[PDB]
Amino acid sequence: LQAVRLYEKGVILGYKRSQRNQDPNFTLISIKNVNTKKHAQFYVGKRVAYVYRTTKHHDGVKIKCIWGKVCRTHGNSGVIRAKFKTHIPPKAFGDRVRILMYP
Amino acid sequence: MYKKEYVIDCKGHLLGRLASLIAKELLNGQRIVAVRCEDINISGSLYRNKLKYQEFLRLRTNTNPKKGPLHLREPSKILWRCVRGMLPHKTYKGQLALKKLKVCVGMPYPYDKKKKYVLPSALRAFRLKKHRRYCRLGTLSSRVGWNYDTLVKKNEVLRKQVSKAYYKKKVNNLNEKKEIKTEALNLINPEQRQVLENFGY
Amino acid sequence: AVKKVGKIIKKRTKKFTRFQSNRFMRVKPAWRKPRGIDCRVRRRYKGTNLMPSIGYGSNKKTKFLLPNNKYKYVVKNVKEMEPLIMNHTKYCVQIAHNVSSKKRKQIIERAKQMNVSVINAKARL
Amino acid sequence: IEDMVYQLYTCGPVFKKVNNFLWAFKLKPPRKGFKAKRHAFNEPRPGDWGNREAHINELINRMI
Amino acid sequence: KKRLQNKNSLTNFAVRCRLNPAYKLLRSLAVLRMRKSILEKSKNKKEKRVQKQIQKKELQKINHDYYKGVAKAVKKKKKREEKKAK
Amino acid sequence: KHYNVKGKKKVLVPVNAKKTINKKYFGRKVASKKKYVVQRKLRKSIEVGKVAIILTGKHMGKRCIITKILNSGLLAVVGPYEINGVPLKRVDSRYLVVTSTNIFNFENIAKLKDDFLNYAQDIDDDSFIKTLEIKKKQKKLLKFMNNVIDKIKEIRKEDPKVQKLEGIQKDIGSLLKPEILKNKVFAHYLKSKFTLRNDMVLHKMKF
RNA sequence: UUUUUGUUUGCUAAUGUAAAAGAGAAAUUAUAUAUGUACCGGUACAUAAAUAAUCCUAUCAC
RNA sequence: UUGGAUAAGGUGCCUAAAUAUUCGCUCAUGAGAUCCCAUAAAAGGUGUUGGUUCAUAUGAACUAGCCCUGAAAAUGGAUGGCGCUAAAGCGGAUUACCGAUACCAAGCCAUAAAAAGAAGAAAAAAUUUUUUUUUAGAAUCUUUUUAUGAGUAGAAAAUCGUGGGGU
RNA sequence: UAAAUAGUACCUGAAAUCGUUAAGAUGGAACGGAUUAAGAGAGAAAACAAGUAAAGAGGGGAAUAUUCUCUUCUUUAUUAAAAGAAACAUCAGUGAUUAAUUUAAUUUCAAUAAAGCAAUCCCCUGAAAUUGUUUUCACUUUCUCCCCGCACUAAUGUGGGGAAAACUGGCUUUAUUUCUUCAAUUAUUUUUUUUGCUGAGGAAUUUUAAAAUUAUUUGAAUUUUUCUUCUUAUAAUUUAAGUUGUUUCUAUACAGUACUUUCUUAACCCACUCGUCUUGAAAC
Repeated sequence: LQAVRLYEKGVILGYKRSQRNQDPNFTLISIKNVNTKKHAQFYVGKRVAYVYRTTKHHDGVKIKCIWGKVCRTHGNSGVIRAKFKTHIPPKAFGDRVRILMYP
Repeated sequence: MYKKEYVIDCKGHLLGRLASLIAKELLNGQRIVAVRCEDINISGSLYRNKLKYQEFLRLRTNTNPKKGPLHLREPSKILWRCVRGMLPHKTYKGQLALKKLKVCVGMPYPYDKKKKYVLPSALRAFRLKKHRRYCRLGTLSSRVGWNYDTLVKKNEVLRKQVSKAYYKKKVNNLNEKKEIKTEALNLINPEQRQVLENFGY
Repeated sequence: AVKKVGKIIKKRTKKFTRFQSNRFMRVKPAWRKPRGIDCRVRRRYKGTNLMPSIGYGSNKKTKFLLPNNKYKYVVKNVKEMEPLIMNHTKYCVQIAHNVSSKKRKQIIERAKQMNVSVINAKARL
Repeated sequence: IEDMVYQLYTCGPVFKKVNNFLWAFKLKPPRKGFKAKRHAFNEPRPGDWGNREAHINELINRMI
Repeated sequence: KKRLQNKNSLTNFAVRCRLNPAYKLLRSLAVLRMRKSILEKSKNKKEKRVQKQIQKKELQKINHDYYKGVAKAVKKKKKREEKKAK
Repeated sequence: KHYNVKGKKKVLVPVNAKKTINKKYFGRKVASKKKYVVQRKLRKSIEVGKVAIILTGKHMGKRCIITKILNSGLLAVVGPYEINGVPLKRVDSRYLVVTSTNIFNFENIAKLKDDFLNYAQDIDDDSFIKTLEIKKKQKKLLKFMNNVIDKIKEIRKEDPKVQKLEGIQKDIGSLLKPEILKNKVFAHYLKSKFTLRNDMVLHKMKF
């Protein structure tokens, strides 16, 4: 009906990480229908929006977005690394991101 | 992973593989509901797994067994404990992941009327060579002290009868819809019919 | 984490605190190098109270200037503000704490007609 | 630099001087990794150390 | 002198020709050799292949001799083993 | 004007140099030492008649028709207002998914492509840039809400350079209206908004 | 219980989300086979066997 | 510090990365599972899998892989845990991947060393005339360059403060 | 009384410790490091607007108790500009990705359509007669025929024993390689798709010169030309000689729900009690 989406859904997994060590400059993101490195390479360079709600208004709006970008793939199973303007908080692990169709 | 909730028919799955897949899904944030936990399979003979559970039962804090490892005998709880062992349950995020999981024996009222999914990388039929021994979780639980196996079985046969009635009605409705569609396919304009025929509709 | 405001890089904020000053009242937070023997912080164990080191030093092209890209100069009367007559673009002024209200007003007006910015311009008024 | 290249490749009259004039190369880690630095290249198991003969070229290319 | 960006001496054409005064000539020659028309090669492939029949025969002969030598070693070792069986 | 090191022909265009820095010792100077820059080099699948999908504006998901390459890299686009409500809009190419269908590949529409090009050869970026004076007037009203919205609309309408845009919009839309309408399925295609269903995987589907 | 507006002396108007973007999908079972139908577990006939690699659902405003 | 790529080691979950690919072996009514390392032997097996040498597809005798017996301890318990048998075990092989404060490129701080040094207008904005910035020269200093940076005991330098005294 | 929160324990009045109010957290410690997020406090000195015209208050300097000039505030309208950020683009440095590619070497193959050769035979391969050489049979497909079991099979067939040519397979001659093949490895070269991160510096006598490129120009050379090379001169450019441009937003504000910052709370990962003697301390 209304509110076209034209973006691919993704989920914020943890940070770029080893066992017992974190690199919260990158975020691991899982994209909806991608399960392979070759397919994940497709959405490289696309902008990513972490859109989330907030208890009280900040510009007359209850919603704000953390902007980032897909930088490269991660592993073999279509997980990507995203670099955001600011490190997304670990409270957002498991939340939804938009892999936008632009650029 | 991207659904509001995934209902998994645990019949015929291997316990450890099912638990691993469920644990990863819960940590990634997917709510899953595991039904028919009494039909989970474990590789290895029933006697061997019974010995394993006896070793587990012999385990308790000798100063106060109330504090000890709570053993739990319902197969749904056995699956829940396995998933928890595959999980970082002592952190806040791990606890959230653990509490995103619901386990049932049989198929209760909401979940008997929703689509049940299956994990191919955890069916016994795909993961065990036929000439090797396995056990049924409900049977192990009954030998260990659950004594609700037969009740779940009869509830399941009643549910299967209800489901068969539903399936007959659904098949008849599908045939009726197919006939209506095939009649209507000659009433649309030939360009639309041609497009549908070309793309397989 | 580094913060950048234009050309100004502050390689670190949240200044270093003395080890165990959080959980001992007699230990003030002012940094002291832990001399110690099995001292954790001195040995640089992971996840505790890192020590300052010269590597954190800020770029010397922008080392001492304020968020207004100007070096602070503290003045006590109107006669200490003469050098700024030909440094007004790279120095900002700050009136010393123990300066009375008349000298404060005089300093503010002289700085304004020298168009030298004042940091604590609204104090004692 | 082409004179440098010639003298290095063909161990010509001026090799010691060119080689000494040249700062020691600082190579990157190999793109696909090593096999096992512990074991010889000539061991039947995967290994890396020892004389690689012409096989040094692909390793250098991955390390460059 | 102030340190500037170190240009890629391989892909930055101006600095590559600065370093190697012969490189632009060599590269133009290679490109011009590349630009030859496919008709000549298509029409001369058989001419350029049929010259090597004698080399192929000699090659077959040397590999045949090597295989025969290996087989004769096989036979000699088998004969010796049969000798020492009794 | 161009340069073709390694056989490339990058094509140069002039650049103004407005950023100013301070010199090391005495003066100030313009930082940019270059007078020419290599130009956009747009995507290959971008043609004049192609139908594209807008991704970002208030017309996200809307389908439009490419009109002109605007000498700055951005391209003018018209989702012909008479059929779609998408105005003559200058859109960045990389906020736009260009499909594989060209409007001028239809038999009835290919005839008037030359008329289309004649109409379109007078669009320019300055006519798209907001004029300083009308911007001032529009911000004046900020010192109820429906009234100020309507006044802003009216000021934009009275912009002396939006009027020429409205005129060329109107004539190009009148030029393309009948032939587009007579392709019944294609007219609905242009009028319908592109959305991403959960059965379409965009790393596998074609633009 | 339904509609409109809102949650921009210690208080007496008042907001929170671990996860909306089509969060779409109820048969059962076997895995060296199953499922439906019709007769008396058996017989016969159909169906299914990359099965979600599917289907269903979206824009035609006034 | 920002990127990149790796080492050791890993890629079923805990836990980032393979329920990867390819070929064998193993069923354990106390299987097994990363050097140091967290014990196991003599002696056995008509368990199974390959080899060897004698016997007119038979019978033997050997051999060595995995498995089994030999194999008993005190709070309840530990391949790290869950668990795993079309392995997530054992022996290989092929790839991809993940993975350091190490490596690479770049920035900045300091240390060491080095190259060098004891006077003139640049731009911009207004309107030919104005306006705005700057227009440098401290030798333990100024500009630029390269490499380098653990540290107890111990040593030194440069800095930061306190009482009081001259100026 | 200037002041009593200077009231005789009387100047100031710290910390430990306790009270009131408010805000928050709260599943067998608490605190912490690192990174953000949400709240709550503060804040404009960079975090927009210099000037211009008017009227109101003032202050100074020069000009012989009067003219010009400078300036600061209050208000109005009256216009710039700049700065930060974002997006896109360009260039450069450094990576990731996906398509290729010239010329050679290495027993490559494999097809097309007309002939021919051999038949347990052929490219092969095998078993047999102070080095070579020579020889024998034994090696294939059948959706062929015959016999026996004659339905016996895993089988829409089959087991055992024989005959057959020659489809299949192998070899030779000719023409072809876009019907089809042209591989793999290595040496030697040339490109290309989509993309991440970074932008030090600011050159008053080297950001020059050279190099490259473009447009004319002189001659030559040669791989013989729409990127062929070498210089002759001029003019420009940048691929040289470390990031620039455009458009928006902040915003036509004076401090807010924005931005900066402190604090308080969470959350992911990490984190044993310091001092000390000691080889070795979180130490029962």
